[PDB]
Amino acid sequence: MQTLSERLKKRRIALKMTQTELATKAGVKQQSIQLIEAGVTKRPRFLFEIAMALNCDPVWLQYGTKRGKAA
Repeated sequence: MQTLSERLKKRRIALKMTQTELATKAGVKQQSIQLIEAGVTKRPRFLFEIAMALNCDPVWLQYGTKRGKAA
């Protein structure tokens, strides 16, 4: 899926979670996250917040790739 909208959406499906739920946990509004999912907000400020809230990686929900913690 790769892109901001697609990859974020995928995980929200995989977790049986709704945007308001994600927004609340992430400390933001639903409309804020919809802007990513709708394909408008290609760089969110609250990106980190969404990531941990949705139990995934910033760079992944963004571009399709997960931070190589393992060197």
